[PDB]
Amino acid sequence: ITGTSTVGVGRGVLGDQKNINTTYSTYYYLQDNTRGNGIFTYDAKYRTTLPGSLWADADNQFFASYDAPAVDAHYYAGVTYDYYKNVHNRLSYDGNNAAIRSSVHYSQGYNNAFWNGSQMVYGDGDGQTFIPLSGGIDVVAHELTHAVTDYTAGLIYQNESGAINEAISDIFGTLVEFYANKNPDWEIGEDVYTPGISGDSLRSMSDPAKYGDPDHYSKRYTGTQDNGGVHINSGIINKAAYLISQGGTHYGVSVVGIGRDKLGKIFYRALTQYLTPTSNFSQLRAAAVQSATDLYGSTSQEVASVKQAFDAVGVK
Ligand SMILES: CC(C)C[C@H](NP(=O)(O)CNC(=O)OCc1ccccc1)C(=O)N[C@H](C(=O)O)C(C)(C)C
Ligand SMILES: [Ca+2]
Ligand SMILES: [Ca+2]
Ligand SMILES: [Ca+2]
Ligand SMILES: [Ca+2]
Ligand SMILES: [Zn+2]
Repeated sequence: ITGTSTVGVGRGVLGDQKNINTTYSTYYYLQDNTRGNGIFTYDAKYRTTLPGSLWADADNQFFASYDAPAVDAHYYAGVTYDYYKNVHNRLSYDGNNAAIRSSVHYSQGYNNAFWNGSQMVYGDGDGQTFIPLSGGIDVVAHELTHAVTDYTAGLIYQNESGAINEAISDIFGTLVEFYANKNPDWEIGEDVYTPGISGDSLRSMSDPAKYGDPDHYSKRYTGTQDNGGVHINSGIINKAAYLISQGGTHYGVSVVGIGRDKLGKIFYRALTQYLTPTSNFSQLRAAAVQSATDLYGSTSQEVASVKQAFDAVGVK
């Protein structure tokens, strides 16, 4: 909408106070004009029609329980925008400052979040499996990264390309979480998963097997569930990424870590310059090696470590 840029204040899903960029025109809307062509947050009102209504508030204060998922969807979209712009010189998901749209309060007791081809969508959770999913910065960044992937490599959402797609979203979800630097880790969704159980998460990049996901190509899933295991086989690539960044010895193969920033540069370049819609794991290895070669040189430690990491997870 047309209006003037304002700054509201509210509380997120975890009870933390934050400022948010709003727009005033009769109401205060969750419309942040400070980033690209805007970040817009909508109320789906427990229904499934999208996007719903642009979030309107009378007083620019967002402290109601009902407000919390909107505050976080809006704020964490801003953090994710900032990560891509400041770290990778990418302007929004399409590289041309496309408006970023999110809807919260999607459906009833909805234990998921997704990119629907055009916007981000967040359930509230059922209160047991999940609390409102926009409370997780890694979740918000995971979702926006699906848009980045779709506009770039275009990895088809099934089988190995789909597992790469998923891992890309977990990798950048995590790198955004580290960028914001509040309780960062290499787990996925820990801030919103199972409020009654401490110390768990949906997936682990550092040890995928802790939640039953494969950490080696010989353990890949080849059945039909989950689009051919896109959230399962992502563990193989997540583990490779974790090893590239942090190092370790895995099934007897030692990897020299090169740190998060270089992991991000290598994978961002692979995603945007080398991967294609049908890339498989072997082709991802080749894309990562080439990306590291471009950035650091063929004789570099960075190239050597990429090779070691893919060796460790059984991908040649
Ligand atoms: C980070 C996490 C909190 C949320 C994450 N959602 P997504 O974006 O990968 C789900 N997207 C999806 O299924 O794409 C289908 C589609 C395709 C095209 C248009 C619209 C929809 C996830 O990991 N979900 C898991 C699962 O769905 O298996 C879950 C529930 C954690 C077990
Ligand atoms: Ca209010
Ligand atoms: Ca965390
Ligand atoms: Ca995390
Ligand atoms: Ca938990
Ligand atoms: Zn995903």
